Amino acid sequence: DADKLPHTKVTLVAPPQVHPHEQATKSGPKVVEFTMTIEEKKMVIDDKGTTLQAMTFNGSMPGPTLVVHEGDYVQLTLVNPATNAMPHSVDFHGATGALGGAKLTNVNPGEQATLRFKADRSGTFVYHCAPEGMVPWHVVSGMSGTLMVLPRDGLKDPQGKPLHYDRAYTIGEFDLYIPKGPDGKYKDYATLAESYGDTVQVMRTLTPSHIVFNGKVGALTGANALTAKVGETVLLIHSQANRDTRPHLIGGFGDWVWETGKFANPPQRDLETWFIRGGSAGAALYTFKQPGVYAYLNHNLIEAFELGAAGHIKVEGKWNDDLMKQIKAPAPIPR
Amino acid sequence: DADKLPHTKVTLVAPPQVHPHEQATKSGPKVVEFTMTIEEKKMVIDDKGTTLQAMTFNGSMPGPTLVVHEGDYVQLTLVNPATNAMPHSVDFHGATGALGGAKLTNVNPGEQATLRFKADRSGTFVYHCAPEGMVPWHVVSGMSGTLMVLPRDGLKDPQGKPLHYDRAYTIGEFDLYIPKGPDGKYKDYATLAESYGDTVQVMRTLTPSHIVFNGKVGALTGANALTAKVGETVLLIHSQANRDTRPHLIGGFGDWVWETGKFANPPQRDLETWFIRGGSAGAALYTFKQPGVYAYLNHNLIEAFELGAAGHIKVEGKWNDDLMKQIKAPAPIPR
Amino acid sequence: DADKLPHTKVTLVAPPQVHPHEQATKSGPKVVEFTMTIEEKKMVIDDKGTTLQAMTFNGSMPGPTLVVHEGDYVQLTLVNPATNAMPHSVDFHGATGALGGAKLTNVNPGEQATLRFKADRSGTFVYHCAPEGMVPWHVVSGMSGTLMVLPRDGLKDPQGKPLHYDRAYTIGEFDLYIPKGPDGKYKDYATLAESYGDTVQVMRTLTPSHIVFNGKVGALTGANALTAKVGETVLLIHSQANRDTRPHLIGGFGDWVWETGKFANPPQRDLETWFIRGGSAGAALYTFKQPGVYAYLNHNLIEAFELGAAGHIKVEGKWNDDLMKQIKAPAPIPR
Ligand SMILES: [Cu+2]
Ligand SMILES: [Cu+2]
Ligand SMILES: [Cu+2]
Ligand SMILES: [Zn+2]
Ligand SMILES: [Zn+2]
Ligand SMILES: [Zn+2]
Ligand SMILES: [Zn+2]
Ligand SMILES: [Zn+2]
Ligand SMILES: [Zn+2]
Ligand SMILES: [Zn+2]
Ligand SMILES: [Zn+2]
Ligand SMILES: [Zn+2]
Repeated sequence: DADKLPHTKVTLVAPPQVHPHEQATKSGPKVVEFTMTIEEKKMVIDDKGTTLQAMTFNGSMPGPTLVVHEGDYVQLTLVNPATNAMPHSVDFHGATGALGGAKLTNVNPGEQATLRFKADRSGTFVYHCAPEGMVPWHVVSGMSGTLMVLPRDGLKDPQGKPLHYDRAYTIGEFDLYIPKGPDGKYKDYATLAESYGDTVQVMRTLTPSHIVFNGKVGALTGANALTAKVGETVLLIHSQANRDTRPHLIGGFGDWVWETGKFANPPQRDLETWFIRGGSAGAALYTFKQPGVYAYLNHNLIEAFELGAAGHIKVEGKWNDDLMKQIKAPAPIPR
Repeated sequence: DADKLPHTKVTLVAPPQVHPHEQATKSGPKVVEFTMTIEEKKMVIDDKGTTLQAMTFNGSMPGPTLVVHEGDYVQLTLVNPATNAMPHSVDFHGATGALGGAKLTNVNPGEQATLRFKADRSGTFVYHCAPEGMVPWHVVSGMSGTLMVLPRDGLKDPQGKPLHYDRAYTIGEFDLYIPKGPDGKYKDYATLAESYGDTVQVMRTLTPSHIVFNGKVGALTGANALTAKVGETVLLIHSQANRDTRPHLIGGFGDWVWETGKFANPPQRDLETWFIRGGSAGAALYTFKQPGVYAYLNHNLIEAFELGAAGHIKVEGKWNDDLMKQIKAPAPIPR
Repeated sequence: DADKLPHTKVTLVAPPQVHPHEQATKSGPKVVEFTMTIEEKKMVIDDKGTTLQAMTFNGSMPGPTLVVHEGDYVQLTLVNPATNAMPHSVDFHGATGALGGAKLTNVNPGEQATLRFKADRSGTFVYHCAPEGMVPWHVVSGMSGTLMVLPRDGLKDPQGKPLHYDRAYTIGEFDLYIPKGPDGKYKDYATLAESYGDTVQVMRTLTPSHIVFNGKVGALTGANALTAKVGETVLLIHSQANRDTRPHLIGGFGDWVWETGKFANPPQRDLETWFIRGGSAGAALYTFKQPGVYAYLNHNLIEAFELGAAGHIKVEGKWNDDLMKQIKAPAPIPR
């Protein structure tokens, strides 16, 4: 079947954007070809210069989001340049068999491999590195992203009515485990290998030092805030490959949410806060009705405000007093 | 639209009670007016005299539950008396825009403000303080409660059949972060400000010292147990503004549960244990069939029994041997 | 009603197997009689000889799975031999009243008791020990298992179509709290009582030392891997009596999942990772389509790989290249 289908090649884009794609499509199934190149690198993850000996797909945390339609085949070329130190692989939660592909994509530095799998189920699915004996370290060091498999006729509400988004953003949340020295300051390592032993000790405490969206505290704030306008519906894809999170839009809602991320199930409506299980990706739609700067955050507020799991969305448009009005501004208590 | 509606004024009551209200109603939309007054105070939170430098809406943890119907407007006057030290605000998860209202309700000591918003979605929603730069501290120190927005035609099961409750109770669960001194004993602070730095250090460990319902270990036990009778349906509203919890009724069930708390979604039935995401409120209905003293608790049993996240419900009525019978009482093993 | 029904006696089997039973049945309700005998024992829980002063139903962690049909009565004889040191009891989450039965099954060493209850709701339900004042310790030391109450007409999908399994396995996941000495090595205790105080201190940190399936690191690996074949549908019952978990089948899916474990609710389809709330049991069906050795694990990968929460399923059959194909094996990057 796959050998008789047309092929297409998709160029990936850096998070938090998602590569252009159709939602409902008249196209039949295709072999959709992607390539990713692993990059190990030291990254600065907070405002006080703390560094992570990181590992990435395509130079970014998260890796890029791959979008296909249900019934397509994903054909990924995974490249591990000779400038990297470690072996890598890929486990697609959207794929059937061979440990998600990991058994077939074991690439040492200087190697590449090509895997094909049928994307037979709709949803947002995590992909991550999974090299034998080193899985949690590679994942928490940054090697995860999302595969979104759209239903061929687009998204649907619980009664089967059409849903859509006008803009998509992808948020990868990363629980980091940065070791400290005897002085209480975070350790800086010269090489990736030297970070291993100390990092495993922090991991085993189950207590992250930092929890960041898209690779660093404040990654999605200031000039790098997400953007939208009143009337626009945004899709927020949220992946967490290792630890639970509870997304929330301050002053908004999840109008329609697939917290388990699987589009053949009916979504829930009107959520204040939703739940992404560690090892999954979920998806929320929201149509903005008020302008302003929103926060999109993990609603364990310590994780958000102290540890880093928060971003901003700057929304243009006209304020609606029907929805919310300041009746009396802060003023002295009448006596 | 809102400017042409009638106004009503509601008098709030202290948890765990909820102010009188209708479920299904023939009334049209109203502007429903509430007032809350912030009180900072030192509170004793356990049986060994540990104290929390607390911050409250209306003197209680949680704050009172506010009940309206879908399509009503909530009009809250938030008062911050000059006897308090800190600025405060309110973020309603049920409200659209301006960071849930927080941008419009920033009150220094000696000030008050009035906010109106349309309650356009049914469910139980958390409200909490959210002052710039101090959000997690205010929330974990006690500044949260629930807004319940009932569907105008009352609660419905998945097939659209009517559901009801005869009595409602509101439970706010609070993960507390009380610092210790070099002797291993909990610290007592003279003022709220002096507790800040040490508390933030405990918060960042993500490990609560205590987890309490309604402000203290044992708050909902003894003379202050919740009460019901065989045949009565109770609504248990459970809010957790910062951390996940897993409610459970020992010897009972969640007959119908909205764990994400949003009434336009179908509830689940027959739950043993349900899940309240940090930053949300959920709702369970149960119709008692046996008398006795039940426990209602967070089913991480360490959190419940060691840290404080448990209460009691004392139920009157007639024992049903069909449902459960002691066939043979404890007795020596036959030999 | 119960006094006029026929009785049946079921012989329990050791996890991960489940005793033979019917799914859809033409039988009417019965009194189904079971017996369990508590065994306290020291168990080796990891590969470096760490020991747990354990407490078990029937000598195993978890206890055996009990299977009945909705409307049956469960009649359990709980025996606490005089060779044990502690009092015990049983709390069935499937039972109504008397703290799940615990008030009626309080057995000192040398005693036994018989409890009957109506299994009026379908689902997988946790049962655990719950002795007054000692509940969390008994639970985390190993005293939990699953009662599965099948609908009398078998499992159903969201449209009411029949679902089935060909094989069932039961996985109990146990968060353990093993104390350490001043040398940093795990403590070995001569008796169960001597482990108590130190264990409670570890419990209160909320950080498990180990998290194991079925009593030990690697319990469900090697010769003790679960088994299946391509085309077979397996039911995976997963219980966690104290702490949340997030099951995942690497290279598979939860085809149909009741994550809250209650069969009268519609299942979700196509899950990558699902969520078992602490204090509950859930159920997933999967039909294997590829052969190979799968991992079934908690997808907090630190919990799985570092702490022990992972097992294997070895699947026989023919590889399907349509579903997944290695297009290009690992090879040097072309230059
Ligand atoms: Cu890797
Ligand atoms: Cu405040
Ligand atoms: Cu026991
Ligand atoms: Zn081809
Ligand atoms: Zn649109
Ligand atoms: Zn995975
Ligand atoms: Zn008016
Ligand atoms: Zn009633
Ligand atoms: Zn909030
Ligand atoms: Zn009989
Ligand atoms: Zn079959
Ligand atoms: Zn229980």
